[PDB]
This record gives sequence, structure tokens and C-alpha cells, in this order.
Amino acid sequence: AGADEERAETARLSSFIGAIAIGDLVKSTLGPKGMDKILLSSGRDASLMVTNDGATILKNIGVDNPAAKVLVDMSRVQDDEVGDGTTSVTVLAAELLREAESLIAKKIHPQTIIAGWREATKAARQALLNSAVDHGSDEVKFRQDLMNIAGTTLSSKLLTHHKDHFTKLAVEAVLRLKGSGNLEAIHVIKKLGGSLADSYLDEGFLLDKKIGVNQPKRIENAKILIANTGMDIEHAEKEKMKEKVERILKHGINCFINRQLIYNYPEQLFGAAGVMAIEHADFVGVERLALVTGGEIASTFDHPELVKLGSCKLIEEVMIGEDKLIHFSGVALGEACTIVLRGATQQILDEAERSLHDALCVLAQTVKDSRTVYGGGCSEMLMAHAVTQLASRTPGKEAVAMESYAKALRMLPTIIADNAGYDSADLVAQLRAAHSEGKTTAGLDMKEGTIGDMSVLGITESFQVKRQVLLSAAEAAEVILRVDNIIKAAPR
Amino acid sequence: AGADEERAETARLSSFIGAIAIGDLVKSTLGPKGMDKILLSSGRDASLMVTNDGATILKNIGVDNPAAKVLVDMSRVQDDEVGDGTTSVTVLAAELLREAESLIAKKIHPQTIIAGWREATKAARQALLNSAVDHGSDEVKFRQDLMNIAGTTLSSKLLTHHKDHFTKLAVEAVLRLKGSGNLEAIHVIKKLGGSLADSYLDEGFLLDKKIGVNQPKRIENAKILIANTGMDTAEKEKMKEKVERILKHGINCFINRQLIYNYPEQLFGAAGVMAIEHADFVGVERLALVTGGEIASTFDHPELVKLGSCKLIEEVMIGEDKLIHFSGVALGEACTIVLRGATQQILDEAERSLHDALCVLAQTVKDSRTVYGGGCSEMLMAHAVTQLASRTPGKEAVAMESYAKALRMLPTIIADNAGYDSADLVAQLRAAHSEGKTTAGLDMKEGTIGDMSVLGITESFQVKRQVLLSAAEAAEVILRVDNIIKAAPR
Amino acid sequence: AGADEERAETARLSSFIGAIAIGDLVKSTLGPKGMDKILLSSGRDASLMVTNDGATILKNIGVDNPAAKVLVDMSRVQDDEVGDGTTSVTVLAAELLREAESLIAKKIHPQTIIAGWREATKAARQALLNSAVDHGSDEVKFRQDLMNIAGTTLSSKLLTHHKDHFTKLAVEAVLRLKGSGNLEAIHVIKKLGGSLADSYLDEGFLLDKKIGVNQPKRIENAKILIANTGMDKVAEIEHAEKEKMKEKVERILKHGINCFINRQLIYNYPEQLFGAAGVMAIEHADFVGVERLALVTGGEIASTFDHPELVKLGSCKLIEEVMIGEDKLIHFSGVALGEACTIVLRGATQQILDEAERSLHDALCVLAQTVKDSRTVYGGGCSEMLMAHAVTQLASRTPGKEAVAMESYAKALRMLPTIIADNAGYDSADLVAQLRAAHSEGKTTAGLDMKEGTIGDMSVLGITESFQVKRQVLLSAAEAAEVILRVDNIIKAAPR
Amino acid sequence: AGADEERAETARLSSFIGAIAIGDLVKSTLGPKGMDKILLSSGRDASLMVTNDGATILKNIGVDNPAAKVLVDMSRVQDDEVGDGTTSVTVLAAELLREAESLIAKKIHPQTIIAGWREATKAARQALLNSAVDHGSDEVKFRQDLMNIAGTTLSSKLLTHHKDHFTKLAVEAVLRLKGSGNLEAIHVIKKLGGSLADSYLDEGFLLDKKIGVNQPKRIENAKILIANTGMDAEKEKMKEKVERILKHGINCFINRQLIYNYPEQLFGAAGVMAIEHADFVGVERLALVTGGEIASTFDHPELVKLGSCKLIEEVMIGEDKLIHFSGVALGEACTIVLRGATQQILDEAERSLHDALCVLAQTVKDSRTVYGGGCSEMLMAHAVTQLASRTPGKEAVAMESYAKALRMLPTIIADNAGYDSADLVAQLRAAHSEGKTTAGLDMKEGTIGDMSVLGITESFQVKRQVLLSAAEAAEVILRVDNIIKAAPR
Amino acid sequence: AGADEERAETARLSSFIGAIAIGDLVKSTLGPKGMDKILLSSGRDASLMVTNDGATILKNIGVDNPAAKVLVDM
Repeated sequence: AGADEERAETARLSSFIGAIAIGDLVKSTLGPKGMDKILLSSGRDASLMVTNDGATILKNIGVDNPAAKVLVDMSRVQDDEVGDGTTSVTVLAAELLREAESLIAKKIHPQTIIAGWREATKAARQALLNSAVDHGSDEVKFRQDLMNIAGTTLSSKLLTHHKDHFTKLAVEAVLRLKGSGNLEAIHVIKKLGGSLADSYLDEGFLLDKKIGVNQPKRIENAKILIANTGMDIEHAEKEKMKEKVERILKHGINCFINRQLIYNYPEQLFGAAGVMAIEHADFVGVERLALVTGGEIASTFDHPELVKLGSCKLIEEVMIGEDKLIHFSGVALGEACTIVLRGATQQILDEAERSLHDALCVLAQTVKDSRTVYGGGCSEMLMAHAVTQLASRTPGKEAVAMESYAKALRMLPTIIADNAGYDSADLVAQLRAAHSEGKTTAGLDMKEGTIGDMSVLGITESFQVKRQVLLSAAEAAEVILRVDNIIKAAPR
Repeated sequence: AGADEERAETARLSSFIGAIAIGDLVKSTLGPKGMDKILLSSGRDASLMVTNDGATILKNIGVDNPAAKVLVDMSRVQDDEVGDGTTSVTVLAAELLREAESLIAKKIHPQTIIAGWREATKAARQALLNSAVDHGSDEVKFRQDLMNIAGTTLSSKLLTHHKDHFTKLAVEAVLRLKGSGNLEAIHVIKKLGGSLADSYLDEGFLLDKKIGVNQPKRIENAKILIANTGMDTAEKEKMKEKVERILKHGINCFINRQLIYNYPEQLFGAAGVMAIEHADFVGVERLALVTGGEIASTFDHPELVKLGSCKLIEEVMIGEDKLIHFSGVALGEACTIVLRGATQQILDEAERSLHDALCVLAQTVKDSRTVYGGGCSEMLMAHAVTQLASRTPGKEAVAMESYAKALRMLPTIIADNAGYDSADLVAQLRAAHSEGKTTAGLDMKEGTIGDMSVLGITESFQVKRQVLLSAAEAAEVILRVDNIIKAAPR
Repeated sequence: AGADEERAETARLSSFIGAIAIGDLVKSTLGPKGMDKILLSSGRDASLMVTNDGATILKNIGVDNPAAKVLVDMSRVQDDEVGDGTTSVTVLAAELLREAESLIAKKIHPQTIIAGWREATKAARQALLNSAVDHGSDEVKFRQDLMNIAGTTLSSKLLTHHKDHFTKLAVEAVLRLKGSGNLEAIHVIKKLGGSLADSYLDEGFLLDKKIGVNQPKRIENAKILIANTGMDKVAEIEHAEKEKMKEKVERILKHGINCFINRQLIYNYPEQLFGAAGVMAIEHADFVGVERLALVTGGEIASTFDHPELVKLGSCKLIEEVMIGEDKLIHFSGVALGEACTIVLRGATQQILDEAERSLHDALCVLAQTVKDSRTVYGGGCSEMLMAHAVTQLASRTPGKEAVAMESYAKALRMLPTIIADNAGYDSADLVAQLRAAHSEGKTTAGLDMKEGTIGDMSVLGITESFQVKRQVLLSAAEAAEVILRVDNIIKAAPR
Repeated sequence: AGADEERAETARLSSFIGAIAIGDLVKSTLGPKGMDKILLSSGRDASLMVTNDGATILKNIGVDNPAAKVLVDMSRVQDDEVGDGTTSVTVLAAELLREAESLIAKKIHPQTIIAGWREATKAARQALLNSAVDHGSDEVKFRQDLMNIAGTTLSSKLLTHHKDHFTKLAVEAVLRLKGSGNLEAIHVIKKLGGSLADSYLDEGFLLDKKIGVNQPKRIENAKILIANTGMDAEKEKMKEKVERILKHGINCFINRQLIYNYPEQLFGAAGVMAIEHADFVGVERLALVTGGEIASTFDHPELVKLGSCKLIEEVMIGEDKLIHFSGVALGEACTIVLRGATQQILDEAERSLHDALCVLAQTVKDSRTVYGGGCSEMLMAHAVTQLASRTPGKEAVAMESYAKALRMLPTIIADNAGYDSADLVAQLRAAHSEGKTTAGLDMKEGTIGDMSVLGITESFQVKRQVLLSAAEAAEVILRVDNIIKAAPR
Repeated sequence: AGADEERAETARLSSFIGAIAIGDLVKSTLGPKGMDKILLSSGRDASLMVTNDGATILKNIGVDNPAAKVLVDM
């Protein structure tokens, strides 16, 4: 009873406890019926932060003494190349530690057990495409573009009553995204007001800056000017003023965008002319705009006329249910487009700044991968039936490592059933029988409380989440299990 | 949170902890690789006692706050009609608690789960007699009398070097005592002197006493007199009544259970009669069944109301201690085994094992059925029970599967106390049983798997049927009782 | 603020700790230059008890909570079938625990190693029948009466200088004693003076008492009387006292009474009578001597003054009060029975002369069966080195697991040569290697000669060990100590 | 001062405790079944660092009062000029301290026991000398150059899935440098940019620097100039440098310090490639390669300078620009150079090439190796046990205690395999006694097998350094007189 | 008992409490005989604002640990 001082057995437990504590908070977030949580902290925190995405909160806060923060940091790298959907990778790693309890009972070299990871690779061969799956999106694709994985990513997120519609909108954005040059030039801004649609799709670019209170409300047959150099004895200044206007009247210029500080003198002049300019426009938006507007060659005040190409469908500032912004539309190119999101309404609403970035990635993979797997636990039960056989028929050493890996899969069906509110035990017996039969389409239906046809619901998981999780699941852990717990010092 | 008031889920956990703690101490006492343990206490304990037998130590002390004393008390009722062998019933009852963790996931009501226990009855019935119990042990029996179950009882006891030979001797004792209808006339004394044989079998009853330093050494065509009332009590009249009745009978030996009066004693020496003073009553009762008995009352006791055996009564040196031998009983039903041994705590240890060796063998003759030991029975049942869970509809299936799962730990427990990797042992073990060989089991000495029959290890059939149905009913009452509230006695 | 708090590996330590504590006290005792320790306790203890014999002290006291009393109890059975010599069985068992530190390093299954204990069954038995060389003793035996094992038992004792002579004396005591009669009525005492002999042999039983200053110097064809009850117109009553006197003298004369011994106070009137008559009486005689004496004299029925004549059986040879150099003591001697006999050692109130009494009981046991066994082995550790050279071979011979346990047993014999030499006052390191070469060569007689400072001929010295002590020690020790390490953990829980 | 004064048994104990703490952490790290380890520490570490190689972690941190740090420090000297492979030198040294508890029973003085070390030589020498182990290493050798010990050093480390091949490359480097002692002038670098083989072999030395944006890309029949003093009226310095330079035909300038701007303009037009703040370690090694020169003041060019004129150029081999020095006339010194895939594993390759390099140079020249998997150790145990009986008075005590120590090593290897060592300990003993030096513990087998088939051989140097260092440390602290102040610093 | 530690079901109660706490202040305002509330805040606030309009006051301040700010914004 009691005692804190780490050597031998105590060493494993600190890592063991860290893994179990995080699993309960993340478990609620999995699949179609996930949950949203709020957190409050003193240092560099304003109020409770509610993030649906597990990865965002783990990076943000280092709450306590036990070791687990380093494991958390690594997940971000995964996010850049795929990331989100639902947070499941951390959970599988945590459950790996649970049978370590059985390891003391084993009473043999813990490190020998590492051969189990090699064994896991054997499991991996068996794991690979043995579980029917779904063929996936051809490229662009009609119906299969969405009403799939994005909805699942959203399911945990607190907005899915109307949000699933929003997700459906997002695949349209990804299809246009491919071809130009991987992923950049994507920007979306949320709106503080609610509507049934809850989102508008723009054919151009969305920006939020204004020259000043004075100037005409809207421009047509717009000409766009982009300058690298700022507009920045007093009589000599007037010459700078005049050159700007002289070149400007001739073109018919409707809008001027400059990436940096804008000199005050021209501003007075623009208002009389009827030309709208933007001060300190961000470079990333501008560069994107150039693709959209046909581009410009930006240099010194010589920049006007022919060296400048400007799209002209329409540039205007449009009131959008509350916070108004400038909309660039009708781009001749058509290659780059912008999405405007409207939120449920709350602190959660501002996540839309970088939420889309997480959203773009799951949809982009679905269209790009051209492969998928069946949703709501369909994949997990089928694989579990196959793995149980494998341990029994491999004699001696080979059998112990494979069997332990196999039971890990059983918990996932239950986690989905438990968040459903239906009985987990009733669910387990019925679930296994349908998968055993051979119907890969059949899966967990939370709404029913019983097993049903997953395909009818339309919930499917993309192919990348299943192959990648399996490859490094057994590689990240092995460096750690090679070790018991840490070297000399007198920690904590 | 954290301070002793318990309700619902917190109440269940205390029961859970008590079961796990007991299993680790008892596990080391299973089969051929079992071990001896010594416990020390202060306050009405005398000091340090060693108990190989799990049941004896558990009954003696209620050590701490967790609740398990009542569960412990039950094992003794089992012991008189079967008991011992090896202690396995407590372990199986304890492991049933582990499934309760999966139970929280079930999250509603554990009670309909109980239906699983009757499902368990099919599993219980299905594999313990399904391999090859054996056929025989019809009566007295030549070779098959031992080098079987007694050895297994001894298996849990390390002393089984010299000791397994001792075990072999015990069945000879059971053949005369067979029936177990009435267990009585068996007396064993350990002797302080080392020898390879370690024990001697006496054709009768062994007792340590002498009249005094006078009186004849040996009697033949012996007549035996036992008196309920003492010789203690004009005095000459008591003397003459005793002599007159005595001479006609030819009285060879007199045994009295209490104080003896001196006047009689002078008489006995000249007469040629050997008398015993303050002989223990329990020996006397056993003796009565043995010699046809007698009615013990006042000095009218001699002649016909008394019956006496006619073979041989003499005092014979045993090792380093002087004892008297009663033998040649006409009845033949009751006889005595005398232990010798090296002499130490262990020699006193044999006292603990006597009332263990005797019970197991008695049961083996009556059941006429047995199962393969060394864990052979346990792995086979596990393979068969896995199929059953899949067959049954749903909720029942969930409960049926969990019971099957528990059998897996036993192969592990035998290997774990043996000295070989538990993980490696399980994989190789299952393949042997799966194949179809009943004889094959766990060979602790080997470190792998082998033929159990060669070693001579078998388990009584009766221990296996009783453990299965009884465990179900006992487990059923604890899940059913959720609220346990108690305070310190006084 | 206290507690016992121990788990898993610490539990192992409790078995470990008991063995180390016992070994340090006993090691000094072993061999020719042994050490004597006095133990004093209060509360159901009297004073100054010092025991040379390791077995006697361990049995008497259960000092503390850790387990060790049970291991101790085993040694007494060994003592019954052969006895002592020097205490060594406990020491070897203790060192077996040291390998367990190695066992954590082993880090597999400590119980698997326990298989070695099974192996020890074979290890102990090859130890048997094999080893030391000697022969037999016929009966009575002139030269071979002693100058053998008693010197060996004594070697542990600080006593062996003048005392080896005392030891020689003890077999004379056994020769008169010999038979299967028992070890009965053997009494030996000590006296406050210094002489080369340092001891004397009394014909039969020693008692420190006298009737009074007056009375005959000695009695012959003596009759011995033992009484349970004590001797304890106005003028006629004084006359009546004389009546008690009358019965005592008139029937005392018919018997021929030469000595009266009473275990209590004695009335003064009879005392005058005994002196004139020629009869020697003893006031407040010790009861323990009396019961023992009765076996010697054939006994008697001790009741009221009716006690004389036939109910009394006195043995007659010589009862006298004799000079023991300083003070004077009375010798019963000449017992017809022959079953019981006595010898006298000299020292008294020295400091530890009472340890001699403790020393004495174990020493007597050694001599009594030397004649009965008729078999012995060479002393001075000659027997121990030879067996040790042989056992190294054995560990290699047994496969796998068995070799580790058998090899440990072999090193146990090595320590004895070192202990014998170390207390001698010579360098232990030099002694061990020179010793091994002589035994290896093939000479059984050669052994450790402490006075020499090197190796010498044991047979000339007169030091031997009973064949029985070596056979039994190897069998019983292995099987009995087997029990101790078969159990790794001894615990329970908590009190408060 | 500090004044921590050591007394008899309380002096010995500090040495005893240090040895036990090190052994448990290092034991799991050994050979094929070797494992990576992580550490979190007080003070300035703030996080968990993972180093497979035991030596790297021990030098970085000096955690507590007893001094084991100095024992630790010694292992690096071994690592730079021989070294690693598997960490066992520290483990064997630690195990000998346990016996000292036994030694108090002996109770004379430690020094008498010290006789064991003369006999450590006789018992052990027989042990190394029990023979086979080393094929012979003829000199260079077509296939025995590797796929042996370097591969095993890598085995404890993960990079081995594709880096076993990298290890193979390293032996080629050692063979060309054989003779005149050992190691000098060996260096290794890694480049970001993937290839399946993951390596490029350079016949010369690899340096990562460039003169500037301008200057000829490739130089031919190059002359090398090394200056002890930096380039840093001003025009006169410019004039002296140009006049001397043209006659020599100087194609490259290497200076170990800061370089002045004026000469730089001249070098581009001249056709001479110069290197700013060149590393001294590369230069000294390079000097053996180019024949060297005496570096003085600008008077230095021509005869007082000796340059090698084969081929110097800066080559784009992938991503980061590097400069290749090639054509060593001496032949005594060469480099190697490594490539990768662009992975964490690749940077680990840098960690183990050093490990591979040191082992082979010593393995080839010493003409000795030992059988791994405990083959050498059990055989050694059998020979030593009879030896104690053989020795006289003062000889027969020290040797006997040393002999039982060897017994533990077979046991440690069997457990890390996972099989029961009890069965293993004497089954193993019977095979060594028989006469097969090639037989030993087979971790993969789970019992005993043929070590030679496995291909695990240990450098003879790794085994001598460990055994001698093992108890010398034990005997020195117990003796310690008039200790002064405290802390290794 | 004795602590403010809360999880899952007890956790729900804090959400529960926020809704009840807001209702008592607002109810007085809801009709033809309302009260009037002032609310003075210390730290980066300009004077105490006394508001009879319930919507205006809930939006202006995020007073404490319990969560109700998000309900208010809509």
C-alpha cells in the first residue's frame, strides 16, 4: 500500500497509468455518435476551450507530472499527411500496455516478447486486405465523394444535426483542389449567424480588409492591381500622387491590393475616383488571388495596363449574416475556389479558421486513395475472428504474441456500442455472429442498438487510416518496450 | 472516495480483492511441485505453525478487514466426505470474480447472467468424464491400489522424495478400513529416528505405557479387560474381588482409561498380568470394535460381558521409543499405521498430512472412477467449452464463454509454480490435448508436455464433479448479494 | 513509526537473516580452538547459563519473531541416534541461503532450482558409504578405550590441554556402564583446586554433605536408608522425646545401618545417637541425587519410620568421606546393580567451570556409543578434506539443473579446515592449500595439525570422530534442511 | 576541502553499490536481443533521451555521490580506438564485486586475495587461449572481412533492417589502413537523399565547405595549402599572396581559421579554391594523406608545402553541397562517406558506423577474436575450476573465487533468450567440456547450438579490457589512504 | 462529500446548474412587473451597467467556470 520511488515494477506503471487516463476522454470521440468536451486552464488561457479534435487539445496542454506528453507530440506529424477522422491511434497504443499485467505472470525476459512485434508483422500480412473493405473513389466520383468518412469525422463534432450537410459540401472543395499542385490556396471563414443551409460555396476568394469608411460600395468589370512595393520636398510627394492617378484612370481600375503598408496620400485620391484599395493584404491570400485573377507582374509603378492581368466578373463587399467581408468572384481560371462556413454558434465557431484544414485532408484522401473500408466496427470484428485461429495453430513462441494482439480488436466494437447507450454485452454476441457469417457490409448500428447493414447508412472509413495505423503501431511501441522504464537520476 | 464506506460497485471490489489474495498462496500448493509455508502470529497462537494443507490454516485465523472468512469456513464440510487431494476448489471460485470487470461493460443487470451457471452445467458435465476417467478399483485391488492419487495428494507436499514411498503404504491401510461409512480405528505416531523406509506397518494397535517396574514382559493366548471406572475407591475386599474374577479368565492384560489404585497393582505382578494406567479413551473405543468389544461397568465386568482377542500382546522397541502392540484381531476391519521418519518440523508435518492421506484414498476406492492429473483434465475441458459459447443464442452465450476462459489459467498456474515460461507452456499444451490424447499433460520436471500416466498421477473423479456444480451455486449467491456492511466484533 | 513492511524479495531475506545470525555464534564453538559464550536471561530464567554445546542452547530459548526454532528442533533427534562431537549441521544449512542472492541474478524460477534439493537426496547418499577409513573396538579395550573421539569432542572445548586426560577417564565410565540398560545415574561434579590430573575417579556417586563434626570416619558393608519424612510432670514429656530416639536406634541396629540419607531438615536428638552407634547420616540431602541413588542401590519404599528392614534395600561395599584435595565429599560406591556409575572433574567456582557441567553432558554421550558402534573416522578434519576433493567431480557428473545444487554442497566441506586452523593462531590461507594437496595424494591419516602449524599424522595424536556421527549427519541434515529452502517466503500480515 | 574519509568495510561498500546499479540497465542491451533505452533527468535535461549505446548516456550525466563516473569515463578510450560491439565490459567488471561479501569470511587482507589477478592472467589466458573462435583473418580477406561482428553490433540497434549492408562497407575502410599500429585518419558523414544501398564510397576525404558563390567548380592536378595563421598597405598582403600562388599552380587552399575578404576576389579569377575555417581534425588527417606540410607564415607555398595532385572537386551528390578530396598517394589513410533514405533510422546509421569502424581495425591487426553467445565464457569456467585445486598455499584461494564468477555469464544469456536457464546451465556445461569451442548458448534456438554457424564473434580486445579493469577498481578503493576533498569534476 | 471533484454523471450536473442559475435572474425581467439589476465589475470594465434587457447582459460577460457562454451567443 502506497509508496512512490521508481525502480523495477514501479517504472512500468507510470507509463501504464498515463495511457489509461487518456483513453477514457478520447473513447467518447470515436465513430458516428461521439461527444464534445470543455477544458479550463490558468496559463495562457482565457476560458474553457472546447475542441472536438483530440489532437488539438493534447498539444495545447501539459497538465501533470506523469510521462505521456512526448507520445502526444508525435501524432501531429501523422496529421499533416492524414491525421484526423476519428482519434483512434492513441487508443490502440494504450491498450497494448494492458496485457503487460500478464507479462509479470509470464516471468521471462520482457524483451524476448519484442519478437512479438515481429509476430505482429505476421499478423499484419493477415490483416492486410483480409476484411473485404470498399473499393473507393475513382477520381472526383459522383455519389461516393462523401456522405462517408467526413460525416464520421463530424460525428464526434458537436454540429452533426446540420453539420453532416456541411461535410457534404467539403468534398466539392477537394475535387477542385486536385490538379493545380497538391494542397494550398484553400481559405474559409465562418459566419457568426445561423441559416438552414449553414454554408455558402464561393467561386472565388474571400478576404477581410477595408481601405477606409469613404469610397463607392461596389465595383463592376473590376481590374485588380497588386504591388510588391509600398506606396510609401512635400511637393515631390505630389509627383508620386499624380503618377498613381494618371496611370489608374486610363485602366479603369476597380480594386487595388497591396501586400504591405499603404501610403496615406493616394487613399484620399482613390475615394474621389471610385476605386477600392486594400491596405496590408496578406501575401498568402494575394499569391492565391493571382492564380485566380490570371496573375500580375508586380514591380514598380510601371506595373499598370498590359503587364497586369485582371479578372473582371465582380469584386464586392457583401453582408453575410453579421460579420461582413469582401468577396472576390467569377474568376476566369476556375482552378482555385473558396468556401464560406456558417456555424452552429459558439467558441467552437472560430475553430473554422483551421478546422477546414483538418476537414480538407480527410476528403482529399478519400478522393485521392481510391480505396475505403466499411464503417461502424465492421472492419474490426471480422479481423478478430481470423486472428484468434492464428495463435492456436502456431506452436511454442509464435502463439503467445499473436493471441494478445487479437483480443485488442474486441474492445473497439464495445466502445462504439457503449457510447450508443445500448448494452455492450448484448451487442457483442449479436455483432460477432454477423461478421462470422461473412457479410462485411454488416456492422454496428448505434441507432438500432442491434446489428444492421452499414452500407445503407453510408458510413465508411477511408483506406489510409487502416494501413498506416497498423504499420507503425508495432514500430513505435517496440522502441519503448525494448526499454522498461528509464535510466539513472531520481525522477519525480 | 478512499475511506472504507462501500456501496454497489465499491462493495463488489472488496470481494474481488479477497479472492485474488488467497489464490496466490494456495497456487504454490497444487500438484507435484507444491510447497510448504509457515505463519507466525501474536495473541493465543503459541508461535509459528506450518501448514501444507490450505484448509487447516485458513480455518484457524480471520486475519483482516476484507471479507472471505465465511467462504473459507465452507471448505471443511467438503473435507470430511472428500476434502483434500489437492487444493483446487478455492482457486476456481476466486477466478470467477475476474469476469466481473467485463461485467461493468455489460452495464445493466448481472443477475440474468446467472442463467450462465446452468449453461455451465452442460460444460461441467461435458468434459471431466469425456477423456478417459479409467475403469476399475473394484475392491482391495493389487497393483492399482496406489502410485496414483495418494502420490498426487503428496505432490503438493515437497517431502515427496522419501514421502511418496510413505504414500504407497497408506492404501494398505485403506483396504482394511474401506467403506468410509465409519472412519474411526486409525492411530498414527511419528517416530524420532531416521531410516530409508521411514515407516513401519503394525498388524494391530500401537500404544505407549507401562504398569511400573515390576510385572511380566509378554503375554500369549491373551485376554483383554477394559474398565470405564477406575480402580480407585474394607480395602482388601476390593483387592479380592478383582483377583477372584481375574484368575478364572486367565487375564493376560488389563487396560483402564483413568487413575489406577495401588493395591491391585501388587496383585497383577505376581499373577502374571500386565495392566495399563490412564490409557487414552479414543484408543479404547477403536480397540472395542477391533476385539469384538465389551460392556464396561463396575467389577462385574470380567467373563462373558467382556470379549477378548486371542493373538499377541507385547511391548516392542520402536526406533528409540518403547511401545505396546495389540494384534491379531479377529474382525480384521480395523488396524494401525505407525510413522517413523527422519524427525524435524516435517516429521510433525506428517500429522497434518495423515488427516489428508486418509480421505483421498478412501474416496478413490468408492468412486471407481478417476481423471488424469497434472492439468490434463483442465486443458481438454477448455477446448470443448469454447464451442458451446458460440452455439447458444446470445446473453447465455456471453456468460457461457466467460466460464470457459477461466480454465486457461490452471495450465499457467501449474507451469508457473513448476519453473518454466507460462506463455510457452500454454501453446504447446493445447496442441497435445486438441490432438486427442487423454494421457498427455503437463510435465513440470520436463518443462514441456508429456505422458501423465507414466508418473502415476491421477485425480479422483469425485473431486472433479463436485467442484463444478458446487462452485456454480456458491458463486451465484455472492453476485446476488450486493450489500455487505459490517463493523468490528466485540 | 515502526511497522514490519516487507514484500516479495524482502520475504526471501527473512529466511536468509535467520541463518546468518546463528552461524556467527556457532562458528567460534567448532573445532579444537573453540569459544565459550555465557547467556543470561531474566524472567523464568535463573542466572549465568553458558553452553558449550550448540544444540542445548538453541532448544532452550525462542528469542524472537523470525522463524528458526523449527530448524533447531531437528538437531536433537540427530543427537539421540548418535549425538554430537562438534556442532556443524546447522552451519552448512545456513550457507546454502547465500547462493539465493545469485538466484535473483538467475532471474528465471528459484523453485526450479529447488529440484537440486531432490538431487540432494542422491547427493547426500553418495556422501554415505563413501569417505573415511577406520576399523573397530572389541569391548572394554585396553589402549583403544579412548585417546580417540572424546579428544575430538573436547577439541571444540577450551578444555583440551590438561583435559584430554579427563576425556580418557570418561570411557572407563562407559565400560562399567555398557549394555543397552540406558544412560542412567551418571553423575559428575567439579572441585575448586588445581592439580595435573585435574580429576579423580570415584567408585560410585559423589555427594557434598556430612552428619556433623562427630561420627565414625567411614562405614563398611553399609546399609543405606532414605526417608521422605523428617526426623523432627512436665519432665516426663522430655523423657517422651527419647522415645523418638529409641525407635530410631533399636531397629537401626538390627539392619546394621551404616548411612542414613534424608531429603530435608533433621532433628537434633537422633544426631548424638548416630555418632555413638557408628552410623553416618546426611542432613538435607538433595532429592535428585537420592532418586538416582535408589536405582543404583536397588531402591526402597520411603515412608514413615517403618521404612527400615525389607522395604529398604541397601547395597554394600564402601561409603566414606574422602579428600578431593581441598574440601571433603562422600562416595557411595560399590553398587551391585552396575547399571549406574560416576566420575569426578575438578575446578568449582572458577567462573565457567559450570560450563563444564553443560560440556559434560554432551561429552558423555560421545564415549558411550564409541564402544557400542565400535567404529570411528579420522579427526582433525582429515575426513572432511578428503570428501571435499571427491565432491567437485560429482557436480560436473550430474546433468543440467542438478550440478548447481550439488556443487554448492561440495564447498561446505572447505570451510571446516579453515575454522579449525583459524582459531589455532595460524594463517588460514596457507593452511587450506597445503592441506588439500596431502588428502589429494591419498593419505587418509594426514590431517590438520594445529600445534605443528602444518599437516601431520592424526593417528599418533589420538583424535578420531565416531563413524556414527559422520553417517547420520550427512543423511538427516540434507533432508531436514531441505525443508528450509523449499520455502522461500515466511510472513503472515500485521497486528495493531 | 571536502574531507570524506573512508573506513575499512564502509569504503568497499561504495564500490559495491555502483556496480549493481549499472548491471541491470546494461544487461538487456546485449547482442541480437539488445534493446534501446530512454532517460528523464533532473536539472537541465527536461525530457527523456534514448541511446542504444550504453557509453554515450553514462558520460553525459553524473547523477550521485558514490563515484562510478570515473569507471565510466574509461570506456570511451576503449570506444574511440576499439570499443563497443555490445556492452559487456562494464557488466563483467560489476559481477566480480559480489564475491567480496564472501571474502570478508576469508578475513585476512584484500591484497592476499589480489594474488587472483596474477592468476587472473593464468586462468583467463588459458580461457582466451582455449581455441578456435577466430577463423584467422588472413589479411584483407575476400568474405570474412564482415557479415560477422559489425552486423551484431548493429543487431542491438533497429537500423539493422537495411543497415546490415552499411556495416559491410566499413570493413573495406579498415583493410586499407592495416599496419603501423591502428586507427588514425578515419571520418564518416551522412547525406540527406535516398538510395537502396544507402551509401557512396569516396577514395579520399569528405569535407562540407565552399569558398563562395564564385570560383571554379572543379580543380585538376590540385596543390594543397594549409595555413596555421589566418588571412585576416592592405593591398601588399594581396600582392604577396598572388605572386607565390601563380607559380605553384595552386588549385585549392585550406585554412584552419577565419579567412580575409581581399584574397577571395583573387582566388576566383586565379582558379584557386579556398576553404574558410576548415576543421583542424580533418586537416591533420588530410595531411597524412597529402604528405603534409609545415604551416608557417605566407612564406609557406612551394617546397615547404607538400600537396597531393590527384583530384579535388565539389560534387552535388544530393541536396547539401559537399567537397570531395580524392587520390591519396600514401594509401595509409581513407574515409568512407554514407548516404541514406531520409529517415530517423538514417541518422542512426551515423551512430553505428563508428561502432563498425572501431571493431574491425582492431579485429584484423590483433589477429584474435572470441566466440560469442557465452561460448568462450562457459569453456573458460570449466578450465578454471580444476586450476584452483592445482595451485599452492597463497595461490589456492584467489583463483577459486574468480572461477565461479564465470558461471553467471551463461545464465544471463539463457534468460534473455527466454528459456529456463536451470536446464540450460549444465546442459551447456557438458558441451564445452566435451571440446567444442564452437558450441554455446543459442538465443534463437532456446537451448544450445553451434555459435560459428551464427557468425557471432567478439573482438579479442573487448574481452581483455573488461577482465583486467573488472577488479583493479575493486582493490584500489578498499586500500585508499588519506582521501582528499570530494567529487570527480 | 468534502470535495469538488467531479466526473461523468456529476459532470452533467454542472451543465444542469448553469441553466437553473441563469433562469432566476432572467425570470424577474420576463414580464409586466420586473425588478432591475445593476452589476458592477472590477477590472477592465467601464462603470457598472444596469440592464433591463436580458439579451444584452448575458452576452457581455463570461463570468465563471460553468459553461453557458455558448448558449447565450445564439
